[PDB]
Amino acid sequence: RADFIQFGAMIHGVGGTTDGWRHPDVDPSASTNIEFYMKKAQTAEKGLFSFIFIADGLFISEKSIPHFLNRFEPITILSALASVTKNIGLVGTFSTSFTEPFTISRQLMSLDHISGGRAGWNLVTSPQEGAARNHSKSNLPEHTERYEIAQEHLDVVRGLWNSWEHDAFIHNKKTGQFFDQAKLHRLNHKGKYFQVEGPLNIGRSKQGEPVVFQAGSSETGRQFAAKNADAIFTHSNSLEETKAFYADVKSRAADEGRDPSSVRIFPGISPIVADTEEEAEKKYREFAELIPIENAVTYLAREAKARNLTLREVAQEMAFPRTLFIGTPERVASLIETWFNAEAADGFIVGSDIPGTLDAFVEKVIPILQERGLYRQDYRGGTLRENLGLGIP
Amino acid sequence: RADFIQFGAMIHGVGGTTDGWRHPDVDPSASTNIEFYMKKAQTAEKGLFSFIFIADGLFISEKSIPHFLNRFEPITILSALASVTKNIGLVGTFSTSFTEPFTISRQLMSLDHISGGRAGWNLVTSPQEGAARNHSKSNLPEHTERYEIAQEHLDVVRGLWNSWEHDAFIHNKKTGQFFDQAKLHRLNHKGKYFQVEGPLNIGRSKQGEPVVFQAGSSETGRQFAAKNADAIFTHSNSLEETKAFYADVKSRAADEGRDPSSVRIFPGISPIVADTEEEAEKKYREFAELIPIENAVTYLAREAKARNLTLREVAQEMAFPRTLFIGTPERVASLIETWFNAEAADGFIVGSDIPGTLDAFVEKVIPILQERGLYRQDYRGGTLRENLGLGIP
Ligand SMILES: Cc1cc2nc3c(=O)[nH]c(=O)nc-3n(C[C@H](O)[C@H](O)[C@H](O)COP(=O)(O)O)c2cc1C
Ligand SMILES: Cc1cc2nc3c(=O)[nH]c(=O)nc-3n(C[C@H](O)[C@H](O)[C@H](O)COP(=O)(O)O)c2cc1C
Ligand SMILES: OC[C@H]1O[C@H](O)[C@H](O)[C@@H](O)[C@@H]1O
Ligand SMILES: OC[C@H]1O[C@H](O)[C@H](O)[C@@H](O)[C@@H]1O
Repeated sequence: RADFIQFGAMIHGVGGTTDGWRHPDVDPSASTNIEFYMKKAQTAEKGLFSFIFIADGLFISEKSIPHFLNRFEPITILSALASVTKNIGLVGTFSTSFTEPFTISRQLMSLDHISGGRAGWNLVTSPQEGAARNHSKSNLPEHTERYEIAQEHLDVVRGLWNSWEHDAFIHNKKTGQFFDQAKLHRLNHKGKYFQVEGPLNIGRSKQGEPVVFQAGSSETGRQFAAKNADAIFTHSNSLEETKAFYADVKSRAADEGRDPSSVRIFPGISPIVADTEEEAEKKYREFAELIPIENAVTYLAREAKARNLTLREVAQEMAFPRTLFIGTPERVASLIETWFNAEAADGFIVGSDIPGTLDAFVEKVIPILQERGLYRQDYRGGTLRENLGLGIP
Repeated sequence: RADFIQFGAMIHGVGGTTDGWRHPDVDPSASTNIEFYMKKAQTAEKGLFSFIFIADGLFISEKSIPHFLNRFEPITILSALASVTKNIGLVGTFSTSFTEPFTISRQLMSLDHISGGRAGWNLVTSPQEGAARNHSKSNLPEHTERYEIAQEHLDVVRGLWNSWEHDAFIHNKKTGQFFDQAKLHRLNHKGKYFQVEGPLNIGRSKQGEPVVFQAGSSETGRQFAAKNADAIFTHSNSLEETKAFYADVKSRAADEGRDPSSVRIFPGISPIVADTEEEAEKKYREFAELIPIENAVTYLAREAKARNLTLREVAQEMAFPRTLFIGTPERVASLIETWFNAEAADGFIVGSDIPGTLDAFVEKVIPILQERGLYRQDYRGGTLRENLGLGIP
């Protein structure tokens, strides 16, 4: 593989699970704790991760997971992290369903300027029906319309980001000419979902414009991403389903005129790395055991895994399934390597809900990849595009 | 006066003027320059300013002032500054006319958590008619409706901020009870302008909720501010008009049940402080002279000031009127003191467009006020409410 592998670090505060917070190692306030977020981001930056990633949602109930009940908004925390990090990209989830594209176009570009070219947007059409009810609507649009809207939203957002050319801001104190009037472009969009005259009140960043990520996994979703995205997040249920998605998407991107190396595909994994197989397994177990089994049985009570498993352990493994990427550094490194060479992945988003994981990944797994020529020895540069391998538009 | 005087620092990048950027001392890129913003904020924090202030607008044309053409968005830059500052409040201008209150309620509270209780919102109904056309509307609502909407917006925003009680987040790892279900309040707003079910997905901050500022100067505006605001910005055309406004507003606040010391009134000044009267005056002049007089005459060509002024100097003084707060430290200190004792001001927002001003104010003027018992010797605490003198709701 000509290219290197890449990593992004998802920072999800107190984690993606109903009871993982109960572990002794976990700060149950992590989700609103600036320190937690800073240390993580600096660890990822130490491991030369290309970006940190913040996921997001806009609706809760009292049965939502603890993280979702009380956490940072994405652009605030990324902007804060911007000032205490040097090269790592800053990618954040924003819905096309609720915000005005001007508002968002601005906040992302502003981030991009603050950070000297490290912004990314995880564009998300947004699934929670109750979200509508937090934003003065009755209901979400139906799924297909959702993606129609997103196309228009993005197109406006990208239009605005091109309000100014890279060299518009001339700043001639002698002539009193601040900017070149020819290099300023009014969008004048009057579309179906949005009307936006422009121009945007901030110009081009050291990487041009932020990088687009996209999560979408449906037929519609893959097409959209294949068409519009610089990078795609996907799941990692298995090597083969992930090889499939990769194939399909890189194909559809060719069908849209695009060079497929221009689209980077990033499945999400949460490695549990330890010095021995039995330590890693301990850790898995401490966490899997945190759920009250009473809960766990029920959600089970709506595969063949008679592997000497008791009902309890099967109820537990449902609550908190075990990653393939468990165990020794070389095992984890090796899977990661195999997935890459198989063309299931161009890189991975690393979750690190369990305490120590992110730190252990960076410390033990990265050096191996570096040492086998699979991962760089230092940051390519200071923008998210340089580091990702993408060209400035 | 029982209370001390207070200051906020407006940071306006390359300034509020058409040609001030042309001065040799001015970085014409200041408006998108994170370094500029950081140094300013740290200077203000060194002078124990209660807050920094970022103004904002959402519409431009090619005849807009250079700052407005290309600058940071407010919540991004405040969030960035949050991580490099320790006690100074972080106040930002946000319109009620375009954003959804959930979006904003979140971003402000998130800021509040990041900063450990230093957020403020300058609530602004927003005047630029073309702004509507950047946010998929034909036109602004008429002025009165504008303030009806703002009342609902704010009320929702404050409702959401009360989604959780200060002690809701119990975090009992032993009992598996993350939060107290009784302490979680669904807003369920179905108003005229907005419908918002809630609850907000982030809870109470170390100062409860952010502080409300408000600029409004009309009959409607004063009433609104008097009713809703923790602090009010106003102009400083003259001592007497500012005494009037102060009077009127503190009065109307009594008419709304409120203790008027609970409302803090902050006129905006841009002092030009120097070691001698003639140096300060030089500086004024270098800047006033930057405008091409050709421009300057015209805007004149639609007072009695035969003060040996040539037409040129009158055209110039229109372009860039001279502050009362020009000259020596003790003069500036003394005016500031007189305005305070006259009850025109409880504090001031300090603009510092001219290079050195903010630095000179902090260095030369503050010590005098400190030394005459008018200004504290250190920060009262770490929240914007402590420092302002306000109680947590
Ligand atoms: C790494 C990764 C991150 C995701 N982050 C979010 C998120 O932040 N917010 C959200 O609403 N959905 C998120 N999703 C879920 C997607 O919305 C989902 O996988 C899928 O694409 C559903 O959309 P579709 O029906 O259009 O394809 C994420 C998915 C992946 C795999
Ligand atoms: C210190 C100060 C800051 C202001 N900042 C803004 C601003 O950031 N954005 C804006 O649109 N108007 C701003 N204004 C202008 C107000 O909108 C204006 O003074 C006035 O209240 C007009 O509103 P009204 O007709 O409702 O009273 C500011 C005013 C003052 C005095
Ligand atoms: O809040 C709900 C959402 O937010 C999270 O951040 C998740 O990653 C996403 O899959 C979920 O839909
Ligand atoms: O952008 C236009 C607006 O933005 C500025 O930040 C100003 O303070 C405000 O008075 C003006 O209305």
